[PDB]
Amino acid sequence: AMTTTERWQKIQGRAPDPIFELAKRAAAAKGPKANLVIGAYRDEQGLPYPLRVVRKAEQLLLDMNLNYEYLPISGYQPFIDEAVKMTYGDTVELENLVAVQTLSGTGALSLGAKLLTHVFDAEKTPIYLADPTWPNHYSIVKAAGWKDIRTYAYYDHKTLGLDFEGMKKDILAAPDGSVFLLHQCAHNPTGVDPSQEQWNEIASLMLAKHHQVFFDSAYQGYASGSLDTDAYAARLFARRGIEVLLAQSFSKNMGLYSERAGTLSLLLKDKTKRADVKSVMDSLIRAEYTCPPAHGARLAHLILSNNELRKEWEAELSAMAERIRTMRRTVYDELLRLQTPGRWEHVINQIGMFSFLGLSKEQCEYCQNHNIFITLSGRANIAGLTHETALMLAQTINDAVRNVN
Amino acid sequence: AAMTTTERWQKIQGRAPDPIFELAKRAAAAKGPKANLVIGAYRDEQGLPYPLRVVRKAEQLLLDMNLNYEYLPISGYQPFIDEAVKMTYGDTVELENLVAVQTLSGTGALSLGAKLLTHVFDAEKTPIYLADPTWPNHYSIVKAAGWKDIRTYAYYDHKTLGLDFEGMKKDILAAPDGSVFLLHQCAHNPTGVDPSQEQWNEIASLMLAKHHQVFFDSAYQGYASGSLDTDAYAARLFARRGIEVLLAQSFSKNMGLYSERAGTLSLLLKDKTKRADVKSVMDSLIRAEYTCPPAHGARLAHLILSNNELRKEWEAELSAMAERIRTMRRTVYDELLRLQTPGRWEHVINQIGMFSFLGLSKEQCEYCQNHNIFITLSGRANIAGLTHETALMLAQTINDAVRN
Ligand SMILES: C[As](C)(=O)[O-]
Ligand SMILES: C[As](C)(=O)[O-]
Repeated sequence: AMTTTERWQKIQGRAPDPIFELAKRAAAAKGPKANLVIGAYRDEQGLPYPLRVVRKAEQLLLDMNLNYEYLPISGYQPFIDEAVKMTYGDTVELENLVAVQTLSGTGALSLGAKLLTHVFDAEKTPIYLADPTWPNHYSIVKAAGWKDIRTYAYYDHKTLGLDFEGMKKDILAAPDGSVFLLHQCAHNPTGVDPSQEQWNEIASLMLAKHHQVFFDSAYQGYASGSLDTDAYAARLFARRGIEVLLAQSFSKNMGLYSERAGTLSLLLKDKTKRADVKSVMDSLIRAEYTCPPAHGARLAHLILSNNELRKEWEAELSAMAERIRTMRRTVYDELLRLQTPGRWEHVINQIGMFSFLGLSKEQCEYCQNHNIFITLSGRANIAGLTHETALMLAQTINDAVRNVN
Repeated sequence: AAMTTTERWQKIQGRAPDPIFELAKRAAAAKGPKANLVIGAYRDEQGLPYPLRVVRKAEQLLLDMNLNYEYLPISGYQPFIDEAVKMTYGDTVELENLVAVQTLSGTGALSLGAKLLTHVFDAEKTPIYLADPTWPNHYSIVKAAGWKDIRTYAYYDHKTLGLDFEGMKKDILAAPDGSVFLLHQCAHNPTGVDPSQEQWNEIASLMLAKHHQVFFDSAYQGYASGSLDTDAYAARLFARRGIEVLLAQSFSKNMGLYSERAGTLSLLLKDKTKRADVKSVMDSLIRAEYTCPPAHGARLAHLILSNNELRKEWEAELSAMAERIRTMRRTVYDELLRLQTPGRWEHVINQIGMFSFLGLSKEQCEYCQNHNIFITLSGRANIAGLTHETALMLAQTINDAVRN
C-alpha cells in the first residue's frame, strides 16, 4: 500500500466457479466417461451439435454482406421483435412492452436485477429464489446490489416432486411487493414445473401480494419439445395483467452458446413510462459494454423470421427434446433391471436437460470418482448422454447407492 | 406511497439522454446536402460504412473451418487474447508477466478494469483522474463501477489548441500519491491532441514518483498513425519503465469490428501467484455479468492477427485508412488557407486520429449545425466521415461561421 506493486500484492483472490471447474475436470478425465456437468446439448455420438438451421443461417448471413457498424444500445431490433414474439405469441403488442437485446440469459438476468433496483429498494425489499436453483442466480442478484436474498420452497426432497403448498405459503408469507425469480419452464436443477392450474394459482397470489415477477426463460422448447407449449406460464401471466420482467436465452434451444444472444423484456402496464424505463436500461448498458454483439442476434433473427428456417428449427428442437427422453428412458430401464434400491420414476418424469437424481453428496462424489461427472447436488445433464453412457450412469448410480447409502 | 407494481414502475426516474445521441439522430435524418460528422466510425472515400476486405476474407475462412458454438471459457478465447496483447506490447518479456482476459470491446474492458481496481484501491476515498476533456462515457463507466471522487487533469489547452503539458504535470503532482489516472494511449478523444514521445517519458517518470496507477484506454492502435508500433509507444515505454500498466483494448476501429465487440483487459504484474488472484477476481466479475464473452469477433480478430498473410494485408489496409484521414485533414486545412479564414488552423493537421477539436465557439458550432454540417457543440468533428466533397463543404462553412 505505497507502490502499485505493494497495492496489487494485497488483492484478495476469489474461489473458482464449481460447475465450470468440474466441467474442466470432466473434460480432462481419462478412459470411458460421462461429462454431464454443463447443460449443453450433445448428439447421439455425444458430440457438440451445431444445428443444421444455424449452418444454413451462417451462409445466408455471409451472402447478405451486412456491415459491422455499431448496433443501437438496445441492440438488433429485427431479432428483439421476433424473440419477444416467440415467447409471448404472435398476439403480443410490441408497443406495450420494453425490450432490449442482452448478453444471453446471464446478461438479461444481471441487467434486469440492476434495473429492478431503480424501482424497488434493494437494501430492504427481498428477492426470492427457488429452493434449489442455479447457484449463479444467487451470484448475479447479489452482484447487482440485492442485499436480502431469500428462498421459496419449491422442491420436496422426500417425495422428489413439487412442493406446491410450501411455495404458496412462502409467496403469501413474504412482505407485499417483493421480487420473485421464477423459472418459466424446465426448472433448473429439479426439472419439475407447476401444472397449468398451479401456474394460475401462483399468478393470483402474485397479484394479491403486489409482488414483482421476474421470469428466467433459458430452456423454452425443452420441457415439452414445443416452443408454444413451453411458453404457457409467461403467456398466462401476461394475460392475467402481471408486469412481467423476463430474461430470455437462445444458448440452449438454438445452440448459440458462444454467441451470447438473449433479450430482457418488461410488460409495462403504463405505456407513457416505456421511454423512461428504456432510458434506464440504455444507461446501464452504455456504462458496461456500450452495445451488444450482432452476429448471434442476426443469425437468430433469420431463423425466427423465415418461415422455412423457423419450421425446420422447431423440428430440429423437437428431435433434440426427443433424444433426451430416450436417454431418460434408457437410464430408468437400466435402474429397474439392476433393481437399484429406491424409486427412480423421477428420472423419466422430470423434463428439461437435467435429472436431479436425489443422491447424497458422498454418492455424487463416488460417481465423479468413477468418471460419471454429475454435480455434487446430484444434477446430471441427460442431454450429455449416449446410449453407452446412459447405461454407465445407471450402473454407477446402482453401485453408489448399494455401497455408500 | 406506491403499492402495486404499476405504481412502482410509475415512479422510476428516466435517465437523461446522451446529447451526442440526439445530435446524431438529427444528422442522420437530415435531407439536403450535408456532412454527418457526429459519431465516431470510419467511412471510406465515398462516405460509406467500410467492412474491411480482410474481415470479409476471415468470415469465409472461419465458415470453412466448421467450428462449433460451445461456450468459451469465462476469460474468453485464449489464442485471441495472446495475439491481441502481443500486438500492443510486442513479442517481449511482458507476455509471461501479464494477466489478460477477453472483454466486450474497449467499453467492456474499461468497466471491468474500473471494477477490478476497486479491489486494490479504496474507491470511496482514492481519486480517479480523467482528461480535460474526455470521452463522456469515461465518466459514466467509472461512476457506475463505484468511484466516488472523480477528478480531472488539465490536458487540452483551449487557448493554444494544443497540449497543456505544464498544467497536466501540475495536476499529476498535486494529486495525492497512489491515485488512478485514465490516460488515452494514442489519438486522444475528443481532441486529437497527443503528448510527444519525450513528453510520454516525462509522464511515466511522474507516475512512478507519485506511485499512481496507470489505466490506459487503447482504442485506436494503428488506426491513429497507420503504424502499430508508433501508436503503441506510450504502452511500451510505460512497460519498460516498470509501470504496472492496466490497459483496455478495442478492435472496433482498427479492424472495423464495431458490432462484434472484441477487446481485452490486461495488467502487467510480476508475481505469478498474484497473477492468478487477479485472474480470479476478473473471472468473478465477468461471471456475474455475462458468464463468458461472444466468440465471433474474437475468432475474426485472432485469424487476422495470426495468419501471416491476413496480418500483412490488414496492416496495409489500416495504413490506407489512416492515410485517408490525414488526407481529409489536409483538404480541410488547404481550403481554410485558400479561403483565408481568420485565425490559426494548423491544429487541423497536427491533431491525429478520427476526431478533431475544430476550435469553434458554441455559437459557431450551432451555425455549422443549422447549415447541415453536424459537429458537436464543443466543436468535435469526425474527420473520418468526410469525403473530398464534404471536406470542402466543412471548410467553407467554418469560414462562414467565423465571419458571421
Ligand atoms: C448461461 As446463458 C443462458 O447466459 O448461455
Ligand atoms: C466504443 As468500443 C472501444 O467499446 O467499440
